[PDB]
Amino acid sequence: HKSEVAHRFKDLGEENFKALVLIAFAQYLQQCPFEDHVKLVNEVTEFAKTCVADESAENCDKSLHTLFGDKLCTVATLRETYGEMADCCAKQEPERNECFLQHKDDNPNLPRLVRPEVDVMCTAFHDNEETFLKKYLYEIARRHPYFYAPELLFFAKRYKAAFTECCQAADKAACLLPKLDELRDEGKASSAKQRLKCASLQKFGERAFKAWAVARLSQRFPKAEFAEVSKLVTDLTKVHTECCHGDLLECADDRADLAKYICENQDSISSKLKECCEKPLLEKSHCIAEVENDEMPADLPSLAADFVESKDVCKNYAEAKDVFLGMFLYEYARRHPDYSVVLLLRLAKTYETTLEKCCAAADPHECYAKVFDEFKPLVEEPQNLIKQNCELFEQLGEYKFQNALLVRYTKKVPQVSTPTLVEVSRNLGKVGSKCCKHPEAKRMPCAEDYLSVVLNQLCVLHEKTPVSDRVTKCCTESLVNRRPCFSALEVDETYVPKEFNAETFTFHADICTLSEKERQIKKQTALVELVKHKPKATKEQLKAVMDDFAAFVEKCCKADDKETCFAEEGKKLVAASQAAL
Ligand SMILES: CCCCCCCCCCCCCCCC(=O)O
Ligand SMILES: CCCCCCCCCCCCCCCC(=O)O
Ligand SMILES: CCCCCCCCCCCCCCCC(=O)O
Repeated sequence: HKSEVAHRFKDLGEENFKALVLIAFAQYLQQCPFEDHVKLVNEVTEFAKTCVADESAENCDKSLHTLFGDKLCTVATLRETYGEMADCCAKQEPERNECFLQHKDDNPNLPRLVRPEVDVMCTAFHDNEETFLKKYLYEIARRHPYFYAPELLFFAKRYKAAFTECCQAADKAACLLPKLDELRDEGKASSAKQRLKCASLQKFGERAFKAWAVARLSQRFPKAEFAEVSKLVTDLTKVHTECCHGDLLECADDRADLAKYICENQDSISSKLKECCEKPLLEKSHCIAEVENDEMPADLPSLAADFVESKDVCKNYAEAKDVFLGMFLYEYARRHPDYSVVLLLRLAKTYETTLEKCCAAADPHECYAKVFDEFKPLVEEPQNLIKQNCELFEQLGEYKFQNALLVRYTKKVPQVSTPTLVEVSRNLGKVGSKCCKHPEAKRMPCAEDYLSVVLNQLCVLHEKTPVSDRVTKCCTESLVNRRPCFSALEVDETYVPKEFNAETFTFHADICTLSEKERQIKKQTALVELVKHKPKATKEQLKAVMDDFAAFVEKCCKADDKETCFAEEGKKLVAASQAAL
C-alpha cells in the first residue's frame, strides 16, 4: 500500500467512501453549505480514483491525514468563517492534525431539526433519493461532530431501509413513524453511550474501565481463557483511549486491527463469531461488539475452591492484586450473563475489600470463609427491584406505570423542573416495556444498558442546571454505585409546598384535539405540578383525583358544546379536589 487513499477506497467501495468523507468533512466544516461538501466530496473521490488507476500518480503517496488537512485549508472562507481553526493551516503535519482536533466545536449554534411530514419525506426520497439522504446525513453529522462516522453511516442505512419499505405502502405514516421513533432513540442513545465511555475513562481511570471490560467480555466469551480475555481488554483500553482522543482515522484503524485479530483467533474466543467475521471491513467491528453471549462450558465448578477454600488465596492475591481480582471477575462473570456488569463489579469490589482486611489479620482463612454470604444481598437488591417494578408494570399498562413513576420521583426530588420529571419518567416507562418483556435471566443486563443511558443524560442536565445536593451526589458518585444511590433517595421532607396556580390546573378544549402523545404530556405535567402543590398527598387520594379527571375530560370530549363544559366542570374539579385533599 504505497497510497493510503487508494487502498481504503478499494476496501469500502465508492458508495461507503463518499458518505464517510461527507460525514468526516461535515463534522469539521459545520457551517459551510451542503453544496460545498458535495463539491469537496466529488473532488476527493475524483482524486481517489486517480490513485486506484495509478498508485504512483501525483500526491497519491500522501497519507490520509495530509490529504484531509490540505483539503480543509483549500476552503476559501476558512479565516472568515472559522477563525482560530484557520491558524492550524500554518503548521507542520505532526502539529496541524492535532490542532484541527482541538478546534472542532461540540454542540454548535444550529437550529434543532424539525422532522418534516410523512408525505413530503416520501416524495423527497422518491424525487431525488441520494440528495435527500446525504443532505440529512450532512444535517445530522454537523450537529453531532463527535459521533463516530461509520456508526452514523450504519444508522443512515437503517433510515434508508425504513423509507424503502414504508413509502411503498398505501397508508405510509402508520408504518413509518414508529420506525423513525426507534431510530431517534437508538441513535441518540448511541451518541450518549459514546459520550459515557470517554468521560469515565477520564473521570474514573483506566483500571475501572478494564474491570468493566473484563466483566463484559467474560460474559460474552465464557469459553475463552483468562489469558485471551486479558489480551482482548488490554487492546480495547488502548482502542477507546485512542478513540476518545477523537482522531477518526486513528480510531478506525485501531478498531479494524482488533476486529481482524478477533477473526483470526476465533477458535480461541467464541463460536458465535462466524457471521460477523465474514462481514465487510466496515461492518465487522460493529458486528463483533453486538454479538450474543456464547454458551458457558457445561462442566463448571464452584468458585469456592480457588477464591475462598484454598490456601494460597492471600499469597496469590498479594503476588498481583489486580490480576487475581481480574481472574475472580472473569470466573464470576462467565457463570453469570444474567447479571449486569455493574453488579459484578460490586461483587469484585466486595471480595477486594475483604482481602485488604482479611489478608492482614493474624488469621485470614476464617476472616473470609464467609465472603460469599456478602454477595447474597448485593445480588438480590437489583433482582427484587426488577421483580417489583415489572410486576407493577404488569398491573398498570405502560402509561399508568409512567404516572406511578411520576408521583414516585416527584416526591423524592420535587425541586426538579416539571419538564425534566416528565421526560425522565416517560423514558423510564419504555425501559419498563422492553426489559420486563424479557425472561428473568436476561432482565438485569437490559435495564443496566438503558438506565446508564437515562441516568447519564439526567446527570448533565443537572451539572448544567443544578438543584439538589442529593442528585449531585449520585452523579459525582462511582458508576458502580450511581444507580443504588438513586434507588436510595427517599421523599424530600425539606420541601416547602409550592404556591397554588389555576392556569396550571386550567384545561381548554385543545386536550380533545391533541394526539395521545401530547394528551399524555399535558395530563402528566399537571400530575407533577399537582404533587408539587400538595407533596404530602396519599395515593388513595391521588387515585380519586385522577379518577374524577378521567371522567371530567371524557365528559367534555363527549358532550355537545365542548369548551363551556371544560370551564364549567373544570371549576368543579379544582375546588372538589382542593377539599378532597
Ligand atoms: C483524504 C480523504 C478524506 C478522509 C477519508 C475519510 C475518513 C473516514 C474514516 C472511516 C473509517 C472506517 C473504517 C471502519 C473501521 C472499523 O470500525 O472497523
Ligand atoms: C486485567 C485486570 C483489569 C482490572 C482488574 C481489577 C478488578 C477490579 C475489581 C474492583 C472493581 C473496581 C471498580 C472501580 C471503582 C473503584 O473502586 O474506585
Ligand atoms: C436534573 C436532574 C433531575 C433529577 C430527577 C431525578 C429522577 C429520578 C430518576 C431515577 C432513575 C434511576 C432508577 C432508580 C430505580 C429505583 O427506583 O429503585
